[PDB]
Amino acid sequence: CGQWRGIANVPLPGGPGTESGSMTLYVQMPETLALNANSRVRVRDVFVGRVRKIELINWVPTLTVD
Amino acid sequence: RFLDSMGHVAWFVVQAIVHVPHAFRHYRRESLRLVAEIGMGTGAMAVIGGTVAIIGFVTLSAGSLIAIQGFASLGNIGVEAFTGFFAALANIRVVAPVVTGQALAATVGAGATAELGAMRISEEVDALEVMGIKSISYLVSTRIMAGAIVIIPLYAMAILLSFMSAQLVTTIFYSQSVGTYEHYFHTFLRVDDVMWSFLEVIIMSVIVMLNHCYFGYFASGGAVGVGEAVGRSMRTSLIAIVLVVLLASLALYGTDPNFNLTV
Amino acid sequence: GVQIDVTGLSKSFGSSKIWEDVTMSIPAGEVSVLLGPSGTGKSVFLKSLIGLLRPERGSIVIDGTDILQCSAKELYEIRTLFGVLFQDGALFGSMNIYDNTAFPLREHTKKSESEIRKIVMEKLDLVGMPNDGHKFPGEISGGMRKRAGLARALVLDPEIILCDEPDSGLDPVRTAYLSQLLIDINAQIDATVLIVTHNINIARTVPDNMGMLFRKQLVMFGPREVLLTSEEPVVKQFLNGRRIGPIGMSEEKDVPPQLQATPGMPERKAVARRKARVREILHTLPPAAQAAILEELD
Amino acid sequence: GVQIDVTGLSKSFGSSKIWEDVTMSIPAGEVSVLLGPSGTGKSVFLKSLIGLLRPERGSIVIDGTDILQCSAKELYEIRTLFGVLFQDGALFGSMNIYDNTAFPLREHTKKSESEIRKIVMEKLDLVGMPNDGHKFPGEISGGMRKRAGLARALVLDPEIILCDEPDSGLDPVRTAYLSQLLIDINAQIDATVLIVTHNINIARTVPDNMGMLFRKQLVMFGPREVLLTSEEPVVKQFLNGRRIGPIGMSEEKDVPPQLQATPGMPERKAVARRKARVREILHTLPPAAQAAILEELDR
Amino acid sequence: MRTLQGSDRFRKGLMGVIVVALIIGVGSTLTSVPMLFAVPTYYGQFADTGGLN
Amino acid sequence: GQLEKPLATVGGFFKMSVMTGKALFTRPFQWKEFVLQSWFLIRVAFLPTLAVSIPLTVLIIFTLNILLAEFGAADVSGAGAALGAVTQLGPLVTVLVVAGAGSTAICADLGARTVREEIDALEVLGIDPIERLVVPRVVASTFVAFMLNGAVITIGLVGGFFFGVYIQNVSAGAYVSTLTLLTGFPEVLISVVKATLFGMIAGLVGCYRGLTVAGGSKGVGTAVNETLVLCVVALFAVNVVLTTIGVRFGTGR
Amino acid sequence: MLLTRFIKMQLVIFLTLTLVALVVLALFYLRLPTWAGLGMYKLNADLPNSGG
Amino acid sequence: PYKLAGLILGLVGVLVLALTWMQFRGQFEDKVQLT
Repeated sequence: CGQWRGIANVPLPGGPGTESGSMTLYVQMPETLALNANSRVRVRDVFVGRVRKIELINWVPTLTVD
Repeated sequence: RFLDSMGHVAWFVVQAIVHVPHAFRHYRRESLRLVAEIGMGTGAMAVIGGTVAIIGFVTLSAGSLIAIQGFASLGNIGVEAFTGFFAALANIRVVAPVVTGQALAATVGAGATAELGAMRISEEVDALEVMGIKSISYLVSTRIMAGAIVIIPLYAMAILLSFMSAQLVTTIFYSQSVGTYEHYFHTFLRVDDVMWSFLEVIIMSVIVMLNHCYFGYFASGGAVGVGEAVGRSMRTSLIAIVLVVLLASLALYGTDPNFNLTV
Repeated sequence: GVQIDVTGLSKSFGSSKIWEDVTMSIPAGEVSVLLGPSGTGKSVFLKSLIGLLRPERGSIVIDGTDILQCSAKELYEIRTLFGVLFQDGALFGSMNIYDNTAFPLREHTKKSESEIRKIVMEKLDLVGMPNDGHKFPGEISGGMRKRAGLARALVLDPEIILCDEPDSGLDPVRTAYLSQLLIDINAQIDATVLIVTHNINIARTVPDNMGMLFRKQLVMFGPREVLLTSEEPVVKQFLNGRRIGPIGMSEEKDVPPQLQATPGMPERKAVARRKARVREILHTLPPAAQAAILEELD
Repeated sequence: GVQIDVTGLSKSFGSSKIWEDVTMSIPAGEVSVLLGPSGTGKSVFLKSLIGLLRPERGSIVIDGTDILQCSAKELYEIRTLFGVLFQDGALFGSMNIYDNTAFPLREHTKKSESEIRKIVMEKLDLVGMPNDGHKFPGEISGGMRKRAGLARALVLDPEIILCDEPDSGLDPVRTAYLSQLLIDINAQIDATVLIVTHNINIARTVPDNMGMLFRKQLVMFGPREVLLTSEEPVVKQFLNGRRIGPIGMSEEKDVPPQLQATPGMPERKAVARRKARVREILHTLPPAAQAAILEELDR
Repeated sequence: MRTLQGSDRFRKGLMGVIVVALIIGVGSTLTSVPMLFAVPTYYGQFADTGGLN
Repeated sequence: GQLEKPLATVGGFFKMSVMTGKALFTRPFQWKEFVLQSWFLIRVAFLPTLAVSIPLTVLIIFTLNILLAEFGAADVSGAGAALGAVTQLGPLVTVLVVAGAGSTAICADLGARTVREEIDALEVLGIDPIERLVVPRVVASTFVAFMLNGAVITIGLVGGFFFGVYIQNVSAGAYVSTLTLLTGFPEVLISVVKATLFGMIAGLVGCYRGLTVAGGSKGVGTAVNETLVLCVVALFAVNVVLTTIGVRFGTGR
Repeated sequence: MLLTRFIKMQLVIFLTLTLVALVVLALFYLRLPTWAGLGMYKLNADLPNSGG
Repeated sequence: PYKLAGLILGLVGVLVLALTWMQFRGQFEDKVQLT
């Protein structure tokens, strides 16, 4: 309720990064260019993960990536 | 109970299907009368055109909706010359079969349910059984044959009027050029889709006629129960029509979408 | 006309039973009437005798074949002897009186159009509808519908005729007209007519045999003279329309000279056969009943 | 019991006419019966008497107020005088027999639930349903439905009662029971009972006045003694259920002692008034009818 | 009912269909009506519309 | 004279609706009957509503996804997924499963009351049927249509998401982030207006046909069939008009 | 049997509507002669690449 | 023979659904896998 950022910014079930054994990383981006949550993490252009949260900590955006 | 009801409806549909040759040979004049009654309506609804007028109005409305919303959205985006391409695939794939099915269900199926319920209450089915006549063969099989004969012209008119309404709305009210609309319509429309849609509509009409004849044939409770039978038959018909269209579209285009734009 | 031998019949819709252990012997060619208080399931009995409904137990023998236990192929030939008049005629509104009448002749007989027209016009003349063959069932009154249904039932030369509440929707005068018509029909074609009704004028004027249903049982069945002199409280109360007797206010709380055929019609062989059977039965009746029946027969 | 004055009443469903010029004066408190051949539109007349239907001509002057020329607001009080028994009772299936009976008491009066229970139990016991309050209309039979409709009609102290085909779906024994109940009710409350039926047993024991409709007309209306000794072909044919007479095979081809109130019931005041009117009527009757009625009255 | 089957259905139908047609017409052009939404209209001279609608 | 025959029934319906509105805004409301009719319509038209909405939205999503995947723009599918579901699929499934089930049930119930002379029983008791029967049924029809439209839109969107993601292998983030691209407050508002009007008109037509049943032996069935046909035609016409009005406002423009 | 000549009228008007609708749909909307190949001759071509 | 026909109807429905699902996934036509 208080942290409601939209239907586009809520974590969604399924897909890569949601299965057991997935690793959680934090990426301190200088800026996000209006990137939404549930976007695709790509290694070698292959969709292999998902960004969970894009909370902004102390004016620098931080991304939680599965 | 549940298995017993499924078995009763299965017995009814099997008995109705196996008596189609018997009805075709023995009862031809009755089949022609039912064809006329289904095509041109009955009662107070026959004076306005019957099933043809209702089907035409509903399909014109559906085509107008497609053209209206389609052109609005594409003009907002900017790529509005694709409307003729968007309308056709809207009509054939999803809109026209389902909409024609619901209108056919309402008119023809509710009329059949009401007629068979009135015959059941008025002891006319008992009169037929006393006179040594297969009631199912005389009534339900004749209805099925009449529906099979009448569905193809009805769906042809439905498709024609849906296409006409979409084209008229796009090229008259929205003032799009007729050449661009006709090009994008005739270029991205495949006759194979129309043939498969006709097959879907034929199967759906047979199922709808069977369901409504079942609900009207075993009616009970006097004149009051006929209306409840009509309502239940309508609910079942809606569900069956939507399910049939979904399954057919899933089977046909699951692997090959049958549509090419890019390289 | 042919005889119907009912034995141990019983109907039941679930837990509720309609009538239990009905035993009859409807004689050949004679008019018989089944009576009872309202809500005794007489129409269910009428339907059961032709096979529309299936009694749980019992037997309904016609000729020598129990029509209750026979294949539907044989049932469609058994029902050729029958002719049924329903409470409203059970006509089909799609076709006129002529086509409704000719329908049995077009389904079974391999006759021509001229022969069918002749017999249909004859049977429409028999029931007082000579020039009403072009009208539709929705354009005629209830009595005319009954006449048309009877005419349809007469085309195939029936042996047994069933009548479901001939008094429904008819005042006593038109009911008297229809009763005279039934007597005339039995005089002419000599068909086993069976009627279900609770009317008392019909019960005391028309039939040769009468039976009584009360409290889901058969009280008694027998000839006209046996029941009209009966000292059974239920039969006497019902036939006299009294208010004092076993019959209550609702279902929960539970000799007349007879009608003669129109002059010019052939003699009713049913009357003589009924009189002979009454003479045979006479020695098993109370002395007052025997004396009354002897006075009637003399 | 109040008097109903009908003058020049006519009806027409489309180009056809149901009946024409029905002019009668229904007495006050006297049981009356309107009969005729089937299809003469007697239930139409019965419903027009209260205002369910609107006759094309005439007037129905109940009290001094012509209810045909009356506003809808006023008809909320005229119909308080009425109690209507329909053919099947016209009960409400969503509520039980107790609530069906108490329904007009809750709709019109302001009485507490104790008085409501008292009145409803009294009237249910009156019509032979003392312990059947909890049942629903679907559970009960046609006779019990008629009794429940009557009980619902007897709670607001009606001054007119309209019975629509009380013999429908009933054998002669149950019809006799219901006729005795109606006679008892008129003995107790002296309401103007009017019955529409083509039954002949009813039309020879129950009524004080009788009238007959034949061929879209009213052939005659009059007391029991006048009608049962009338040498009119149509009336004499119908009251005996004969076959030779003007009435045809179908619509297209066109004294008894009387029922007495049960012993222990208050004396019927309609009998004395009926005889008092019959003498003044007999002043002008044919000599054979005069002799027959004089013999009947002097028994 | 008496009121439903009364001999006033023709005028009621005329009035009702006129009201429904008026409602549909006003609802369609409620934004474009000049009486309720009037603003001054200015003009400009251009060499070409340039695809302007 | 040819037009004068249906015009009489049209005038009867319009006068009955005017009296219904007057009784709603003037006479005391019947809360009990409104609750009973609301629950009746819910129990008679909820499961069919889902059973028609789920396969239909699955079919629409499948067609849209395959056509866009061939087009190349498979990330904007959710846009269309929203755009139909809010403004057409919701109200049209409401039209179908309200006219077929609830309107026909109301017509059958009032016809049963009429043929059993319960309407005349009310009328001779001084009571007015239009206030005691029609008003709660119309209000219940409107309420149930509103709720069912909301449920249909939600279930359609969720089912489209699940089908597209778990079957056609589209990206979930593209589905949820493009839903609001073409759908906003005007679309949900016009959907709400459509549902309310559809429910009100269906209730009015059902009540009017039920009160004027012809009895007989086929009168109730004929009345129910005519109710269904009239409801389908009228709701389709009103949907066309309201769709034109709604696209006049637009989220994209 | 039957042949009331009003059912016959409905049948003939329905058949006329059927033929008109079928011919119009087949010619002016579906272009069945084009799909089947009526009034057209076959021609081939060899390409280094499809080009989409 | 109601209970027999109910089973037959259910089996027909299940087989139709299964065949539609198999045709949707292209199980019938055969293809070769390359890496």
